[PDB]
Amino acid sequence: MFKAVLFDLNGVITDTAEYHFRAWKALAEEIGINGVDRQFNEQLKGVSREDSLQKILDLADKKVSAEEFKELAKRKNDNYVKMIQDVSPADVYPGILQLLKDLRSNKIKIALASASKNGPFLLERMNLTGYFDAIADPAEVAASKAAPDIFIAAAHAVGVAPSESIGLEDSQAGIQAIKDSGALPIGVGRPEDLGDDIVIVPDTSHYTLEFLKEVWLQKQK
Ligand SMILES: O=P(O)(O)OC[C@H]1O[C@](O)(COP(=O)(O)O)[C@@H](O)[C@@H]1O
Ligand SMILES: [Mg+2]
Ligand SMILES: [Mg+2]
Ligand SMILES: [Mg+2]
Repeated sequence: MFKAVLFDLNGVITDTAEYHFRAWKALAEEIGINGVDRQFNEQLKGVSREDSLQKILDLADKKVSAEEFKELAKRKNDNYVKMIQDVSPADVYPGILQLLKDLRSNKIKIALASASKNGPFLLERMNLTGYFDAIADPAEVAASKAAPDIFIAAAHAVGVAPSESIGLEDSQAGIQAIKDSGALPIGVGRPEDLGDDIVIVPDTSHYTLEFLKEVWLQKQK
């Protein structure tokens, strides 16, 4: 039996992609960069804050100092944070609160393995903090594309190996990260996106304890 579930945040617990998009678009427009549209935001799925900014600058072949780069990232984050101030418990994705309750009821550890430094704030806004035995801090581990480090950190923060854990993710890069950690991925979304040889559910209403248990047993030799 798995000992922990490692939760992604965006696309699993809730999704703030619309606010990330609007904050990036506002930053781009402020510096005279056109072309940050909704489809462009698709290109940022599984992409870090810094790598996202770099893609936007690349749109306009815009060159900046390392220091200016840091300031631009901070600017976007400030705007993003303003926008997520209105997140509430009503923004919790379907099935997620019940899953957290069922995991807690069965003494299965719950860890956050979000790439976002805004994870703790978002859990507080959703009244979910106390369900989480640990929050892995993305500032303290690798943020490169598909890096397993956040999932490894999340498992370790609740006293388990990734091999004893399930990881939930909405992005191709995050699924890859989970695989590389040694945890068992269960993706939410479309296979065309998430990849092959994993269990994929179409929406979070399918993330039930019963289903996670069935999948675990299917994937054990
Ligand atoms: O891994 P999650 O919870 O889906 O969060 C993904 C988000 O994390 C980031 O990589 C970093 O988020 P922050 O800018 O809030 O620190 C975003 O670019 C991305 O949209
Ligand atoms: Mg996500
Ligand atoms: Mg993630
Ligand atoms: Mg269904």
